[PDB]
Amino acid sequence: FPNECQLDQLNALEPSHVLKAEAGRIEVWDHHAPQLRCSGVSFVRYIIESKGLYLPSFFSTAKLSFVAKGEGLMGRVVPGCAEDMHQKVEHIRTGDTIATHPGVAQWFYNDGNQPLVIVSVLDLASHQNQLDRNPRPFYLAGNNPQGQVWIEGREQQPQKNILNGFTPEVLAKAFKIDVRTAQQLQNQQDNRGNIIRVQGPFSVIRPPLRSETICSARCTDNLDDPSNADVYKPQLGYISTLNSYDLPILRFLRLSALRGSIRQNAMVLPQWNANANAVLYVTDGEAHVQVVNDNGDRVFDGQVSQGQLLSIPQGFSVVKRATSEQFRWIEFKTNANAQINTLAGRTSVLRGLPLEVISNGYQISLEEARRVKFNTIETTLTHSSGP
Amino acid sequence: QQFPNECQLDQLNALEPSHVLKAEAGRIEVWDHHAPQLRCSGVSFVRYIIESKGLYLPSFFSTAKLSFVAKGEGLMGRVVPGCAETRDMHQKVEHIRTGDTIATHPGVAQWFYNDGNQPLVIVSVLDLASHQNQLDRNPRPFYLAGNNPQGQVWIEGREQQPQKNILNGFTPEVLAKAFKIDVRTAQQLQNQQDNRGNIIRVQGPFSVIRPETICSARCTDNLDDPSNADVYKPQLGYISTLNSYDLPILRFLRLSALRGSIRQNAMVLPQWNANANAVLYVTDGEAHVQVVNDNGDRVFDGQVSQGQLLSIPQGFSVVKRATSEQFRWIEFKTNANAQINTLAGRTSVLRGLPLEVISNGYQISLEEARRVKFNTIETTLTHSSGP
Amino acid sequence: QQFPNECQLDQLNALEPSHVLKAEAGRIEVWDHHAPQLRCSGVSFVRYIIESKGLYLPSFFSTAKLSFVAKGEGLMGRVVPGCAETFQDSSVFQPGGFRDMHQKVEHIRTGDTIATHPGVAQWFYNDGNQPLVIVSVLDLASHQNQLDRNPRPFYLAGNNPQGQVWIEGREQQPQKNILNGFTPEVLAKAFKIDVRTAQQLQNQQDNRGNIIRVQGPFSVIRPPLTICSARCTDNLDDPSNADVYKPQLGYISTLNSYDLPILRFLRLSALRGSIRQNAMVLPQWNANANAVLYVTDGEAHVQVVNDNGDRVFDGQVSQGQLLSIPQGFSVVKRATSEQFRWIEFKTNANAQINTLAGRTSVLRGLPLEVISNGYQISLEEARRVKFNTIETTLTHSS
Repeated sequence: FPNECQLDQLNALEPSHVLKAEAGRIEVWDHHAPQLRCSGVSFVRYIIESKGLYLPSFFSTAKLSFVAKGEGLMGRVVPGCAEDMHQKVEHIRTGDTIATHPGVAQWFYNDGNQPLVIVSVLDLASHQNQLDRNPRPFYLAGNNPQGQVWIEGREQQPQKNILNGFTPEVLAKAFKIDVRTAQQLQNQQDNRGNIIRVQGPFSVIRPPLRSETICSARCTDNLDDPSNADVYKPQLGYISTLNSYDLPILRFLRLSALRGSIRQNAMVLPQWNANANAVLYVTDGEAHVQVVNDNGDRVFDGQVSQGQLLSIPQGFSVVKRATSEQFRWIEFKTNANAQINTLAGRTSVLRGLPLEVISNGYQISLEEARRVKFNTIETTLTHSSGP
Repeated sequence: QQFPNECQLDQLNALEPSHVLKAEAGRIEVWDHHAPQLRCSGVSFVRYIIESKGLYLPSFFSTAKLSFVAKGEGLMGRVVPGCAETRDMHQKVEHIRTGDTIATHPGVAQWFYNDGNQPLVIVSVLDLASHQNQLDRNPRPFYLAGNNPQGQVWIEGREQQPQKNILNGFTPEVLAKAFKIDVRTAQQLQNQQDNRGNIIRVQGPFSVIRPETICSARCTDNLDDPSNADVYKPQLGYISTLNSYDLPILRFLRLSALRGSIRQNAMVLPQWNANANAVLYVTDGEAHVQVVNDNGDRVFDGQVSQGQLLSIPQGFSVVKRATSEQFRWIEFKTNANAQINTLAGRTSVLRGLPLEVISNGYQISLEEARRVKFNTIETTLTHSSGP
Repeated sequence: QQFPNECQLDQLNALEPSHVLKAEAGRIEVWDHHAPQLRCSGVSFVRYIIESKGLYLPSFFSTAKLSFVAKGEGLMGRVVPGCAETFQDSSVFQPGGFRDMHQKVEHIRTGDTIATHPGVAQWFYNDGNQPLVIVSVLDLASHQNQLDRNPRPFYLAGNNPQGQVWIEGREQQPQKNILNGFTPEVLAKAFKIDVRTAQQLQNQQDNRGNIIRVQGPFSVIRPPLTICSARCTDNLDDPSNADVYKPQLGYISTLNSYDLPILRFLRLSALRGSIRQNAMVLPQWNANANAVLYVTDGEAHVQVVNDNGDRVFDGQVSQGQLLSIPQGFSVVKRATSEQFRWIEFKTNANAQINTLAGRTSVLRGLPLEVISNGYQISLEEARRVKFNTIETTLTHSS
């Protein structure tokens, strides 16, 4: 700072701190990484084991979640909505994107054996974050004996739940419970973490085997659904987006999402986000990508493989070529309506330039300019063979 | 302790003003916005004391302003950019009385006059961190007439210079050429070494009342009416609120307010704002309050009394409890429609939790889980006592 | 001073460029945004000075851009993400013959005011006789800049061997176009062209800079016969579209968002004015915007007063100089040369000016007894201060 975005290297990142819990593990990326600090965001991935519950929490930041693996239940709770009688539970499965306003509590539960992987971007720079430039979870139940290790200056003390901060008597008089039941909720010394294992069953919602001024608004949608893809060249792959126009609640989150499933040796044409920072998380497979900054320098050139995260701040241009049989990723963008501009193909900035600018710009023939401008016939996905 | 970890607060205190500007007919008492706790919120706070017949001379600010008449009565006038000009004719001049909450856009001149016999106390927040403030993380009052000898003692770079009105700024000649007046008269507009300050005694007659696209819609509203409040249990007290729905102009100011009046032992159930930083000011009486971290630490716990400010960042939880005969406060929130979330009661976040989440979460019985979820039937206010 | 007291300013100065990028056929003169005075306003400023036959090559920015053409005439090309191809180009001698499809190439003349979304690429050409001078504000503070407190050109073609000299720790590394950053091979696979040709695209070592001499037939328009097709250009030298037009004194014209709806997204606003010697623009401030003032013609004497009541500028300001005026600072300006002409760029889609003197004065809206008890003057003297000036914004003096 105040040059946070003068980036000379990008590296494909993995988590920095790992909260080990009883039934899975929260894994958090270091938002102090220059590249994340440039993005404005942190990243975290829940890994949830069988019979595991991610206990209710809420954040100071808009959140956008993508369930990368397995399936389960997610539970939302807001102010004023119509709340055994609880607010609505939901079946979540792989490909589902999930939007949360700041201050909204959410829990997740895994029923199966396949681990439930949920992957999330916390938007730190948004005005909606009226605190701080760290990810700040507020736990309603779990105790976190490791403490806030993702936030420096913590000095190695535990992070108890919200209820622990109150005296047990004021709790008692508030909930109308016994002072000893009050203390129970404080989960003092509780070793489990925030992903706890459920004893007995979880008759939360019955899966029927039968089959703003928007509190009714829907906050889930599936991205793996090619019916709704922005592009579908079945031989190459599909890319799918999530706009304000698909979930109105996003206009306010200022957040967006893209899903991509491509096949070995398919190339995503070189592009840049006109109005958003990206953060790209690989779901399945590996691709070879190059990234170019404002100085025309190559800030990244390498494989990006599953579980990894690459930051693509506004204006940086990327080019991706699948290496593995198939490659499936998800990009999170800091704009409720992210715009892409391609540098190649039939909708490229170059394509919209007059030939004569192209020849004089590159000091090349008029015919060569004609080639570079018209040859690549595809819009966003093309073939390619090599390394 | 400071940016960009501005909000890793580990203690709060009841805050009093740190600087008193002394004027002829009253004072202007201003809180320290360098205080970690107030910097975290992005607001400053200032209190006027206008003695009888005193006039707060016209200032405008760089920042949204949300004022509250804590006690007294008097007149007050705005001067919006060239509106309805209704032998003297001048813009609207309204009366104001305790309870009144006044909105001011950046750039709008405001003045106050105590036409009554008891002291006029206006108490008001400045939204520093808002994007409407295109200056500085600083209260920056621009004075139309008031000369102030103590100078900007609330900004760090001052160096003890005196702070003169705007007119003082131009050469008296140009001031003459512009208002089309005698240079003599011009110089007199500059109030050099007028020591009165900004709150002056008026002389003789004060017979004023005589003759985005909103020079019309309302900018004032009274919160001391228990019949237009949100919850009014006469047993306990009332809490009334000023939303953008109430005063549609707040949509722009990004500021809401909340007014509380509760009697002894009345308790305001543990709550947090999902989407607003708050500044609580005690107008009458004394309450005992607790506040909780995202670490689940008690960062406050103690008495907060008349004339004090307690800063409550977004996501911190707060239980209030009247200690005096009657306790009356005013909450200022950085959101044109703040959203409270309750940790206990019929609106609680725990209400909208499936019981098996509550039970497993805190490791308590199902009997215990059904109480913790249901016993408290009240929404916001409640008696300080349990089973 | 410095953040978060970036606006404790005690002295402002008429400013000029602080670095120059000299190109084959023109130069980019860029202002210093690290100047305390410019840092407060949260913007940078730049002037393209384009020679004849001179092409300024396609660049896109990470922030909003509001351009003004101060001197000259020429062509401009915008290119948005995924739009149809408007214009068409005759092919001179046709074999295999094809013409050219491409975005709309507009003509620009002095007074045109252009708007650019972050991510939009633009190039300028001087078909004209004299030098073409475009002047531009870049909105650094705006939420739309996802990057940094610096202006960041992204160059599609031009090489800049001087590098990013306007940013701090660049250490004299050259600045290549975007294409240079990809291996020639991937570029070839992407453009389905020969790897030897992909090398050429990277303009490695090209020392022309970003404004080049166009050799030959720049025949770019042959015969002319939710908002993707909104209006983004407009001419402020057109007095039929002015807020105030006193033809003895001069005019002030304005680009609110009520004129260019796309501005409500850019969070930017403009104000062009022409006044004649000794005309005065009554003391005003901006209620909700930071201003940046550029003189395009002549001289005027201005005073700027801050919130401490001090005079932070009091002097001459002439052609090519820029004066920063933060929200709340109050400004008076008297024309001094035969006629004074200037362009203000405000940091609000719709800017509210508040006058201290005249028919809309802030004082005009005060009760007499506040004016009289305030400055301690005569009730008669108050009647005067409040009413004597009947003009709103413009007036004559000496």
